[PDB]
Amino acid sequence: STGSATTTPIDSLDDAYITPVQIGTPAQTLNLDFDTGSSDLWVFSSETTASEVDGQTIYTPSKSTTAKLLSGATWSISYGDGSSSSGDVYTDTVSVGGLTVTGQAVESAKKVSSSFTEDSTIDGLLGLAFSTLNTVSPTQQKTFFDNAKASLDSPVFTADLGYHAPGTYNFGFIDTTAYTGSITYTAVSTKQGFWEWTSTGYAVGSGTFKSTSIDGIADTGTTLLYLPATVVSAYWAQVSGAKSSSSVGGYVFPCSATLPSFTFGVGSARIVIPGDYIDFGPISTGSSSCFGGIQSSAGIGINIFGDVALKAAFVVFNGATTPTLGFASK
Ligand SMILES: OCc1cnc(N2CCOCC2)s1
Ligand code: NA
Repeated sequence: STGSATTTPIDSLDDAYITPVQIGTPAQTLNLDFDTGSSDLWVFSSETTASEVDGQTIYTPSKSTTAKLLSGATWSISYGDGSSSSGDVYTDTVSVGGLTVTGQAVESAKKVSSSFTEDSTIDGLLGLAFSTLNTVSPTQQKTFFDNAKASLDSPVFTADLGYHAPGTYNFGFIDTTAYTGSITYTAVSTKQGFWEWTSTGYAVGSGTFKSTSIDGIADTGTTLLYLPATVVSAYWAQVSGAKSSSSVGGYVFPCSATLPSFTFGVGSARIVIPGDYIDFGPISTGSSSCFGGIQSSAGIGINIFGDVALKAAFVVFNGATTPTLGFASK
């Protein structure tokens, strides 16, 4: 089997991407944030505290002929941005872009934090990190990918995120028309449950490439690129007037600037992030200070190759017995 689904930016900044997902019978279509940095499939639901729902589409298990309560199971998750959600669990049929899984754990939110309520465009998350991170208790559950894997033509999924444009998530096959050149594969550590890999270095603009190992995670659920403070300082020093702002909470730059590109290494290959991709626009409406898309990881404990980096590439998440990541230009 295979599936293929279009993923669409939620706003003009590419703050996140939503992908329609069919849940239940008859289908209930919810727009979920596919997150390679977490391992829970959770949704706004008929159980979510009513004052915490503001425009989201909800899953109603009582209207699905295939829903079953997963009796006694609960879940509770906290993300790197301080957001959280929790609830109970149903099993149901879940379809992504034609690929169907029966018996998928669908985590129904009873509570969500303010950042979820305030984002009317995201109806929940679909986690694509390793199932060791799944929060369901007392019986940990599998991700959609882990449940689909044995049925897939090839045990892979690919992320092809757009810059200010739709892109694609594919399951079970690698679309050789979707990238240029060849795919460079690199080793993955699953020790922390993430798609954790080591970049071979970086360059700023037209500058020399610096060979240095940078261990980080491929995380479709994080907007920005978070790297060590040394690397980030070296980038923003090439932008006149850029500075780290403790009042704003990261690097800002004059909106009049033209940003340099940023290159990261994948083995002997190079992925170039255009300067445009690193513009996250005014800090507040009408401001002439703009927010940078490359920020320090120093106050996180891990480097994160979020959407800023991933959308410059065609990315293969290879879930074979020995997992690997692949990157190609596009
Ligand atoms: O505001 C505290 C700062 C820390 N690092 C800064 N930058 C300035 C621009 O060139 C790179 C480094 S400003
Ligand atoms: Na922000």
